[PDB]
Amino acid sequence: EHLLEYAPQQIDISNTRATQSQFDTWYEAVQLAYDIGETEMPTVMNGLMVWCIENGTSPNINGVWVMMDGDEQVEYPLKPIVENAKPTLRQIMAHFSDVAEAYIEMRNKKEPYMPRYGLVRNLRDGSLARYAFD
Amino acid sequence: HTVPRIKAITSKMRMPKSKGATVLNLEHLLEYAPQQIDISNTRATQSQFDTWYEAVQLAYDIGETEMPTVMNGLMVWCIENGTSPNINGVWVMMDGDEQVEYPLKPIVENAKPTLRQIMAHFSDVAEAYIEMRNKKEPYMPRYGLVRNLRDGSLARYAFDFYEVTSRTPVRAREAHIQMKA
Amino acid sequence: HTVPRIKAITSKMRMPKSKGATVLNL
Repeated sequence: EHLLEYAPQQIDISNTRATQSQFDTWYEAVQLAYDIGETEMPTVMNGLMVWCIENGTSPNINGVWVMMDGDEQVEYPLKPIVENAKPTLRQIMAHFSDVAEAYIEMRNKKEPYMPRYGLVRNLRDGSLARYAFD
Repeated sequence: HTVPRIKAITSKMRMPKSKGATVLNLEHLLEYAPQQIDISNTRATQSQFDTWYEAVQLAYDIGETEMPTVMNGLMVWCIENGTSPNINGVWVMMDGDEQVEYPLKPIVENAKPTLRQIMAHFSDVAEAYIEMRNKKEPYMPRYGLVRNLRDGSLARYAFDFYEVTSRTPVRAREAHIQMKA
Repeated sequence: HTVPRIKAITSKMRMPKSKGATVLNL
């Protein structure tokens, strides 16, 4: 009587997506590392995935990621993000996979815009670009 | 009577949430559109290019308003001989017929993460320069001559530090693809 | 609006002191 009523979403119980308990830990841990309060970090995470779209999700820990204000680049250390992401950054970043395609398609209607995941692998198509991030 | 139209479906789309609050503000995403090559990783960071610019400036003991002349010939050399030379080497730049030599150790050593990514900042000017010097005599950089690039028009996309942006021609992208020939 | 830049940190650097007075003149 419970199985004929228990229908969970496939992606919620999946293993490719990191657990909701393991995403909150990564969210708060990165929040503590950057010394950025709430109601302001969403701006930082607003540009984290845009960077991760272009440059994949397996970068060097000692590196740095960039986000633009107008024309000036701002830099955030990459060590807290990769180090505090369990089991890995890709699975933690998969929570944004629903928004990434909506963002890529939004920026593909005015000029061609292909993430580097496709350019390196020679993805010779225009419409199939919103499914081309790591 | 009225034909029975199919009830349109609506794909709910899952926001990434954290303790009942979303982690993304959408009024900023619907307005945040950075240039692809600026946030890219193939091009070295603007903060990592200024360091390489000043460091090489200090190493050559050449003041400002004069170094642009030196950098005017650095990329021309780098077009012909790639961007991964020996550190202990030397690069050449001509005044008329006389060659002048600059040590290659400061340039390669102080280039982070690598010389190619630091030199990619000139990739927009290199094709404009190659095309300018290709309209009077055939002029193919050695990156193409070694790999047998059998074309004349597709020569301005044939240097080592060319960055594949979204707007390069498809023929250029494949022309980069074969790599070693 | 303006991107939230990371508050630069400043590594204090410990002078060798002796009875409240430094032993090095910089």
